[PDB]
Amino acid sequence: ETTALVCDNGSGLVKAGFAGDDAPRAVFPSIVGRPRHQGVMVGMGQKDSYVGDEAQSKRGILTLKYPIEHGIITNWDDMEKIWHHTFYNELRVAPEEHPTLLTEAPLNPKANREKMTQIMFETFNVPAMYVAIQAVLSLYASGRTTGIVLDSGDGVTHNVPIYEGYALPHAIMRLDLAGRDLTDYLMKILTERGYSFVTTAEREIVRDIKEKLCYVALDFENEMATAASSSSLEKSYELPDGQVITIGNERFRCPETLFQPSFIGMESAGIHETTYNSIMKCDIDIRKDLYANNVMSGGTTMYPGIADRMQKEITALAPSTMKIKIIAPPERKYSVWIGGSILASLSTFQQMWITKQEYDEAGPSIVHRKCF
Amino acid sequence: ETTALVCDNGSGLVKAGFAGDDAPRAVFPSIVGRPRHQGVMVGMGQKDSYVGDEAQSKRGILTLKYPIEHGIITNWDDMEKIWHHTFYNELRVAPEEHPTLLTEAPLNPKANREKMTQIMFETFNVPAMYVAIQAVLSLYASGRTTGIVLDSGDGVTHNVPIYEGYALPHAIMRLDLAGRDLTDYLMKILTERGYSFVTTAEREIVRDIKEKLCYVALDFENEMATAASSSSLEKSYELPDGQVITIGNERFRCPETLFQPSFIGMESAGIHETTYNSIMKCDIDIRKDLYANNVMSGGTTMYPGIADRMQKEITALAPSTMKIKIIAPPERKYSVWIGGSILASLSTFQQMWITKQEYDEAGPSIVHRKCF
Amino acid sequence: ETTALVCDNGSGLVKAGFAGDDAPRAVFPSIVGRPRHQGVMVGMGQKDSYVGDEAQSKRGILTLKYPIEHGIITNWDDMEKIWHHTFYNELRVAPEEHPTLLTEAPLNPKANREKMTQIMFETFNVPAMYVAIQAVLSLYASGRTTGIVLDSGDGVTHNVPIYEGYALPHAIMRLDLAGRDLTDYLMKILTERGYSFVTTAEREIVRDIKEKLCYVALDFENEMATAASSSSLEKSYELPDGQVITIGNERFRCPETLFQPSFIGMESAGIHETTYNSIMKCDIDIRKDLYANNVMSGGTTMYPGIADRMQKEITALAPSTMKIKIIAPPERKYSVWIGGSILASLSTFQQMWITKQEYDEAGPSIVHRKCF
Amino acid sequence: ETTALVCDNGSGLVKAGFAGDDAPRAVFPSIVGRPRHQGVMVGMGQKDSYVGDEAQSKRGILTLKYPIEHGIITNWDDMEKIWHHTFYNELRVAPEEHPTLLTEAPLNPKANREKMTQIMFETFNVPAMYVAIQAVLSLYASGRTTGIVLDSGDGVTHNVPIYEGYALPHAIMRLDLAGRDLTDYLMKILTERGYSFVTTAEREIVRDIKEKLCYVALDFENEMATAASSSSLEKSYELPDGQVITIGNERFRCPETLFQPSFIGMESAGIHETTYNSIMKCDIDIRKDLYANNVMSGGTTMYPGIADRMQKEITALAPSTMKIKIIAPPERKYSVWIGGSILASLSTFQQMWITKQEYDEAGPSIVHRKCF
Ligand SMILES: Nc1ncnc2c1ncn2[C@@H]1O[C@H](COP(=O)(O)OP(=O)(O)O)[C@@H](O)[C@H]1O
Ligand SMILES: Nc1ncnc2c1ncn2[C@@H]1O[C@H](COP(=O)(O)OP(=O)(O)O)[C@@H](O)[C@H]1O
Ligand SMILES: Nc1ncnc2c1ncn2[C@@H]1O[C@H](COP(=O)(O)OP(=O)(O)O)[C@@H](O)[C@H]1O
Ligand SMILES: Nc1ncnc2c1ncn2[C@@H]1O[C@H](COP(=O)(O)OP(=O)(O)O)[C@@H](O)[C@H]1O
Ligand SMILES: [Mg+2]
Ligand SMILES: [Mg+2]
Ligand SMILES: [Mg+2]
Ligand SMILES: [Mg+2]
Repeated sequence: ETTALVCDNGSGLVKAGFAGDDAPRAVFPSIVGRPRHQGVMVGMGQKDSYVGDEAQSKRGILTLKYPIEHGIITNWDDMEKIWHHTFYNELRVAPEEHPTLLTEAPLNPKANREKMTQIMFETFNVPAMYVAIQAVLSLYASGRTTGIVLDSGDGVTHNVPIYEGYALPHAIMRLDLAGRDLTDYLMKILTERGYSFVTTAEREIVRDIKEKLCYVALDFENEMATAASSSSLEKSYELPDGQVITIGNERFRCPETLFQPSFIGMESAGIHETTYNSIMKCDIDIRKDLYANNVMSGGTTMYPGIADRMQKEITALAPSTMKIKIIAPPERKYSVWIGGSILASLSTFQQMWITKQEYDEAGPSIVHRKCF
Repeated sequence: ETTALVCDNGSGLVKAGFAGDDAPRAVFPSIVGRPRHQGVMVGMGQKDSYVGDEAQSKRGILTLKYPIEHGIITNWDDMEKIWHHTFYNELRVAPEEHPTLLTEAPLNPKANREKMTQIMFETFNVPAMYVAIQAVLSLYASGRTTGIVLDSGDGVTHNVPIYEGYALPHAIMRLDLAGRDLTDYLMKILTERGYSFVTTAEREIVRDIKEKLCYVALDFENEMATAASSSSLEKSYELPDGQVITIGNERFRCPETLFQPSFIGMESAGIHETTYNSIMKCDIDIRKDLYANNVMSGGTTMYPGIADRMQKEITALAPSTMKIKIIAPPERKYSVWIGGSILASLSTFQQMWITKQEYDEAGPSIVHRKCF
Repeated sequence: ETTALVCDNGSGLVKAGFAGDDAPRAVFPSIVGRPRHQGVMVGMGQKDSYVGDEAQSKRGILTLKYPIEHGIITNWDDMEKIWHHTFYNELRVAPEEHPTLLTEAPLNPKANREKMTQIMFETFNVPAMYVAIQAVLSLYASGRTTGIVLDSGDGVTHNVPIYEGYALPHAIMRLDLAGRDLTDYLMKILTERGYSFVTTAEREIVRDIKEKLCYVALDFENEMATAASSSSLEKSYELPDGQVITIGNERFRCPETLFQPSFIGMESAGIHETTYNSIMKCDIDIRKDLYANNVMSGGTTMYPGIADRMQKEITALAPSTMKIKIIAPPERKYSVWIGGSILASLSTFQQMWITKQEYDEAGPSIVHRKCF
Repeated sequence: ETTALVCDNGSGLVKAGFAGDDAPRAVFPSIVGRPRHQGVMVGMGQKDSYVGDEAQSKRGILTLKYPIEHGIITNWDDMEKIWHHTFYNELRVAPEEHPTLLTEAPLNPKANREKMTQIMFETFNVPAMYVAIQAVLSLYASGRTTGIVLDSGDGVTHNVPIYEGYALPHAIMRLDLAGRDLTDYLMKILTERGYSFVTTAEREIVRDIKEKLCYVALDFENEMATAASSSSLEKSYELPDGQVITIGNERFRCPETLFQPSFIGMESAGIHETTYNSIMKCDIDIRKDLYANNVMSGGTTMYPGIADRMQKEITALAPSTMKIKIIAPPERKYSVWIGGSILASLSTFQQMWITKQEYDEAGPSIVHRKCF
């Protein structure tokens, strides 16, 4: 025990590394896949469940299912499997090798974090462990102490404002529109072209289309009228079976959902009015220093041209005299793990762990009160 | 010990300097601010209480509270904090570097001054110290020996008459209507426009509006009828979050309170009948030399057009044959500290100090009888 | 014209009746709902906006929005719609059938009342009309002339002291914490159990949970420790889709906000220190007769066990020698309309109306000065 | 032009009639058959392609092929042939005799509907035409305005929820398991008895077996164990060549696919979890009124004992306190045409047509936006 594990259990992509490094060493999708055909060969009981990286290569014969959705762990036997695969088969370190720094989204059920802690203590027997907040670590990665964080991951999208050290918990805005909800919308708007992706394996193909051809239109209606000259926008993607598909205005109608949540039948406001409505609930004096630091995090905020549309639509709401400046790091996809590597390597933090003794003698309610 | 400290502990703005200078070197608001949110960053026990100048810049996340109100020190742990911040972090001189000349309003409780003295002796260990009267120092600054002093500060407003050297203590008129009481009235008459300032941070924004847009109408009803042509008076102020507000006849209804104390539900007379009623209690011969010298002091008497309204409404009461002349220096805001720099640099005064020895051997009742 | 209309436009629930009756005849929630889906049937332009009672039954496909919030009318086209629905479709009387007695909260913008009057005169053409004060009518319903009124409605909560006939306007304490602000807090503390109500329709379900399962703990910390024996308190509510939910210590953490306004991130004092601080600003002699009559009004003051907690926490502040007695009528929910039925049926009042002639020839500024 | 044509182009059975009638007049299978032998007689070029009813009687020497599959028109020269056979040889009315009301399944490619419209305008020259939705017409036939529609036809099976007028498009669940997919499964499970139907003509014999001997077992495993007493279930069908066959537990293993889509190697859920999962995506308030109206449509939902199994397996999922009631009309096979005869005879609809002028001057994109 000299270094510590930093294991960000994303909603769709598990990242894990060592406290002190500059980038995680174990980045693999958080899937659990079961085989659904008979298996006539002699490999009958041969790996009745694949996890992570293999469950993506052999995904032709597998029903893939995520153990996490919308930040809430819904399948505990698959999450123990994914963890046990991270510690042993990917990081190749014992659990009691180091303390652990897990991460979870804000405003989650009180039972999810307690069950995380119980598993990590009574099944892997970690010496110590601490559960950070995905939106406070995203500032550490940027070396700031003030700003509003839009940490739109893959299962959840949340705004968290933080003045110079002090978080304002009464203004945290959560919203359950994220990357998976855009993949499922791209699966639907693609039928109108003729392509029908239905299975759970085809889902991981539309995810790949989304990550490669989809951009966010700076203005929606102008680009939608530009798609009438139906050649200056269409791109072609090559499926795994050699077939080709051509998507046109589906390139910006998939990520426009984040600004038009009524597309997928949600009565909520875009990520430009859950950031502005969150700044208009902070006290009037810190309102000027939050406009100038909208740090962005999470994978889904990697769409080409999302920082500019945010910066253009917030400035259309905020008073016209002061500065809007979206701070989009180039590595923001890992911006939550990087922060976790920083906070776990600070000397000021080497106290806040929750050790096995302190857990057993204080009950499972000890893990909530460590800073909210 | 060659120079002496002159530390005027105002009711809302602490001023402090060196005996002999021409203007104080340490002018900072007398606030103590506590943080009220959690503070998720590693700065947990990072400055659990801000004082003075910082507690004004970071006032977004702070509950600000004044340790003094109406001249009476109501929170002794905050006043020691503000003093200790004046001596060390602002003047950068040791306490036992010099004697001190404190100041306090007339007719205060007998315990307030005694506790001031006890703190200064047993906690900062000043060599000597003396407590002047805010209304006798305001004449020194003007180089006079006769006149009536209307020292309307921020916590209290008091008239004190003084003939050629001899104060008349039986005519000192105190009144608890001051700058804070006008700020709280501007916070109320502003709702009727729609703007709602409720917090303790917004209080320091309505104070800023008051100090910039508020004037005193020479005649009230005429100006109130002029505000019917609802363009020739309205001004626009820009809040810290870029929003703008437009105040009209609220510009002269906030400081009219001093002449109409029934606005804030007080049964007392304006500052034009607590000066006149104080001259009509002085003996009939000195009554002519007090009309001609109404020196004015204190911050709140900086409203544009207050000297003229005083000079116009007293002359409507006093007998019609003799002169009314309001003497309003251009620097009267510091007129109490300037005087304190004079009286502490006189050779005739270098005796009246109360030294540590003279204090211990005479008890805490030695500090009242040094000239009232 | 023999009887008169009494139409209390609450902040969340419109009540309307006839002057002289014993209880209002038209009590319906003040909502305006728009449809948000396409509407494929032949009912295309079929009721493009529902109001009041229908907009509550069909609230599955509707975005519901209140035209009033915090007593200030923010959407004038919806308020005309709700009025026009009260007069014609609910009371079934013409507007010029009778004069009207509207009601509004104290310390509102000067434009809200003027626009109310302009609408009622130039769009419904009422013969006469008068705007009372929600806290002076709540005494008429009780047959008193002395007492302090805590009229905590659904948009605003205000204390108003009244000695024998004479109101003390310099002590009226307003506070913007009310029923809607508690519903939005119950929407937040319920996520920690797992239930996520996000829409505007689910808001009217958490309102129903609040009105049925929420009580006010006589002592907070004792009950919060009693909720550790996590069976003796939990209740079960059945949602409209047959699902069941179980709320435990959320039953008294929702209405505790009124005594702990820092829960929802407000820097103000509970309704036990905005009543006490309002009595300590009335003159020392009437201070004894206001302690003995804390009449309570408004809907939100119907929580089981709120009168006892008020009576127990004020008595912990007021001097220990005299009587505290909270007067909580059993019908206080309508206590403001009942009073309006009394004052509009008095012979002494049949003068104070503002008739169309008196309005046009005196301008829209005639409606403020009728008793404040 | 006084009446209008209502031509439901099913996926396997074309129905066509007149707007206003009570039942279609032209119900014929939508097949196109080519001869595949030489034809030695003098009838060389004698009807080189048979359509509809003849292509079923002479199906011994014909290769039969459907021009539609899974709702998508895949062979446009055969679909023009089938239409031209409906208008002229079966209805015996000119195309420009009346406007037309076509029908198509939800979530189809955007090109299929546009090509339908282009053909009907530029090749038959209909005066007007409109394309309804197979699941909104199935309610008109029942005289409802609220309910969920399970319109399992012959090429596609889709659930569509509709509250009182307003469809919820974000919850429409499509699934490509239908009657043809059950015929092809009965062609496979029949080999295990010895009977081998391979041709395209034998397909229309296994379809006939399916329509006559197949029922849906109320409970699967119990009936499958009852088929061990291998006499109480077996039925005997007589092929067209006098041979007889005896099918036993193949009677309920063919339609069980709709509840066990993994039989034909599909990773999807039965029609009891694409209805329940569609109600659990509608808003929580309309969830109670959709449980009580599961109107059923389409041919394949005519299996003896399917309404009871649906009503028994949904009630095992939905909360146990409220009502499940499958509304299965006795004529539901035509329930989509009946509705089309109603909507085309309403006065409220006589506007929504798309006339030739309105088409040419607005382009082929005018036909999508007429209500989705
Ligand atoms: N380059 C990209 N462009 C657009 N979307 C992306 C890109 N990379 C990842 N995504 C989306 O973001 C998700 C990954 O986000 P991530 O931050 O890993 O989520 P989590 O917070 O669960 O870790 C993926 O599911 C994918 O849908
Ligand atoms: N230029 C100005 N115009 C109007 N009011 C002012 C102005 N400057 C200060 N004030 C008011 O006067 C107060 C400062 O008065 P000051 O003399 O410092 O009080 P003290 O006697 O406590 O030192 C401030 O609180 C402010 O409300
Ligand atoms: N029995 C009850 N228990 C608790 N809260 C209630 C109860 N009845 C109503 N409320 C709350 O009070 C509000 C109604 O108060 P009301 O006096 O009608 O407001 P207004 O002053 O706008 O008329 C509702 O919004 C509801 O939240
Ligand atoms: N009585 C029946 N029992 C079982 N299946 C039937 C019955 N009648 C028809 N079918 C099946 O339903 C199909 C006809 O359904 P239909 O509603 O005509 O489809 P479409 O939606 O294309 O019109 C046929 O292909 C047949 O397989
Ligand atoms: Mg993340
Ligand atoms: Mg002063
Ligand atoms: Mg009310
Ligand atoms: Mg059909």
